[PDB]
Amino acid sequence: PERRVRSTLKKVFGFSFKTPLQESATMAVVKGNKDVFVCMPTGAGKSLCYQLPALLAKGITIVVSPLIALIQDQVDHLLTLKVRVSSLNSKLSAQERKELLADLEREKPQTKILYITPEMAASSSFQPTLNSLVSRHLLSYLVVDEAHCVSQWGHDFRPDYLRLGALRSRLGHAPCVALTATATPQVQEDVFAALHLKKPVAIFKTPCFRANLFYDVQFKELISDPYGNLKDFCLKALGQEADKGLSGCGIVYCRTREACEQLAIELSCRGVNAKAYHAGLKASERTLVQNDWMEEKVPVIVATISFGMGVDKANVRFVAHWNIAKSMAGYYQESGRAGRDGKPSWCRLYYSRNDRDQVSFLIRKEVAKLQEKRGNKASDKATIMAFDALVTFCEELGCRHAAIAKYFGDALPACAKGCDHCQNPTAVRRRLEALERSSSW
Amino acid sequence: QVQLVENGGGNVQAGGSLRLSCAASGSIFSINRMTWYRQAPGKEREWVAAITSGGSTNYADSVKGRFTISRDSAKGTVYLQMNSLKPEDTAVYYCEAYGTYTLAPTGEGEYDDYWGQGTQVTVS
Ligand SMILES: [Zn+2]
Repeated sequence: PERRVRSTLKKVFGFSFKTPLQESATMAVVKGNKDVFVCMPTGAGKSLCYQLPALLAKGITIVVSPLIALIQDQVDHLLTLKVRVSSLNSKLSAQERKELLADLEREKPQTKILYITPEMAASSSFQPTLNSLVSRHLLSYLVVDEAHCVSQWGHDFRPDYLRLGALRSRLGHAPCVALTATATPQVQEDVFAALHLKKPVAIFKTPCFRANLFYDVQFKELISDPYGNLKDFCLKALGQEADKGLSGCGIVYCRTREACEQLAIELSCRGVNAKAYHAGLKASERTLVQNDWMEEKVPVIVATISFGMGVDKANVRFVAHWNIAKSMAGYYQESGRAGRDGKPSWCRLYYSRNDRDQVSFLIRKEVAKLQEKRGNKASDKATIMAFDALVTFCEELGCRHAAIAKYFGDALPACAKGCDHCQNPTAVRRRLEALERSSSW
Repeated sequence: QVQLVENGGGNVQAGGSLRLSCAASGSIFSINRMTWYRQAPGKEREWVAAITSGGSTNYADSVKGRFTISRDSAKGTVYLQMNSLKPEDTAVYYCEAYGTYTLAPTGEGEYDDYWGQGTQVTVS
């Protein structure tokens, strides 16, 4: 029952689950009645969802993955837990290889979990093994990690993955589990179709929505004192405990370096200490400023794309975007650095049609430079498509969280006075209608 | 689970009209293809008309321009307007919810095809 999962969880891996979803996903794999899809975040609970069932399975669990780094790092950890896990890769000595292939062909093999590349899984040099495994009914699950690699609307398309559809079909008896971290509903629809996944596909997608975060859009065209507006915003978000004075830290994002330097200074002078972060600075300078912000010598940082959340923070109570980001995902990713501690936080986008256009041009320029180097890809469509969705995020009226959830493919979220539009629908209508007056400035 | 239920069926005279709706219960996010099928007793199921996610509509050549299907996106309900009926059109009418992506905010959801109960429709 549930009983089995608890014991195998503690006895081996030494744990309860990180998410009640992670639990219910794993459980549904284990019952093995249905193919299953998992789109969780970079939180490696995805791994556990297929691994734990595999050990309960009284049969062999194949596990496709696209490159070796990914495999090795996991199979090592699986070994550390005293688990009969095996890799079959083209970076393997002839003798190692032939020893495993032999293992698989045995009545009652050593191997419980086989990590294969799509290359090996395709190669005729493995097919008979495959068939004989099937024939002895010794295959208990087929797993497809980084499933997004099957979709051209994905960020990491690998033709090899396309072959996997046929494979699933061949391995009829066995359920299939697909997993990824980042899947637009287009990707997920590609997955279900490309990997010929049997209905009913059971789905375990972690929603992108987060209660404690408050999204809003402002229009730089409808603001007399921009710098002042930012001060007020930073101030309201910080100093949530006024007897202490200033509590928490926050981020300001720019496209350009001059913007960053200039904006740090303007904020600092208005009484809100901020330091700049851009690739323009020397490496030493950057690593110092990061510490200052991390130790809360400086409550605010003003940064370009080069942040990369190398070391992210719990008490980030505001992320303000001075220019629109390249993608809805890029804004979600960036803004998502806010409120990791679960305490109320503020995410603000400062939209401009002037900005929209300059970035649209820069996207077009850096796409044309790849088309002449390479050619016409369905990914070039996606680059612009990804950006159009975020222009639409700004320019349309509606729950800011539900606009996000549409793009990522989540249920309509429980906002609860959790964004500008949900809080005051009339002031948003005003601000939009206002952008039409000031359309010609 | 998911429920697909039809209504709007009944008895009419030749050259009459009816409007049919199949109501989709459950945490629906999308339905790849909602399809209208009719079952004359003692004969083969007939494909009638169908609407894709994003409102693209196609109809059988036997019911072209007489029948017309629509989605009240807000309602989450699809309608088959049947005007200029004939005794041929006398059948049971039901829907196929092909590629029915359901999902709650817990992350827990499914993807399956559902078939409706179906409403009796007689044309004198
Ligand atoms: Zn909202």
